[PDB]
Amino acid sequence: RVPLGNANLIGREELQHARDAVTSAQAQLDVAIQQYNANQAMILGTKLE
Amino acid sequence: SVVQTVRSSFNNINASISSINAYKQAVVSAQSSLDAMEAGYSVGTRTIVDVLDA
Repeated sequence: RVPLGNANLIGREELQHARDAVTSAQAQLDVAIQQYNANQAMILGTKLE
Repeated sequence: SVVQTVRSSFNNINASISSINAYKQAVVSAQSSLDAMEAGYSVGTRTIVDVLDA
């Protein structure tokens, strides 16, 4: 969507919303990463026995 | 009869001028739409049928 915006051939609200969606997706990925890290802190030994 | 004919011709000239202005505006609008459709296709958000229709 970005290049079309350089010219005035796409609504500015739509580009704003695309940017916001990117940011939200990044934040949710961070949430998932932190959950995985939280679980990993209990089994960091790397040996079952 | 001559009176009415000349008056009618004059009004016709004026109507022609107005119609020409309208059609120029329509042409510009269509050109803008075609440019939008072509850019969308170049970036990959539209097919080629849209380009041909424009």
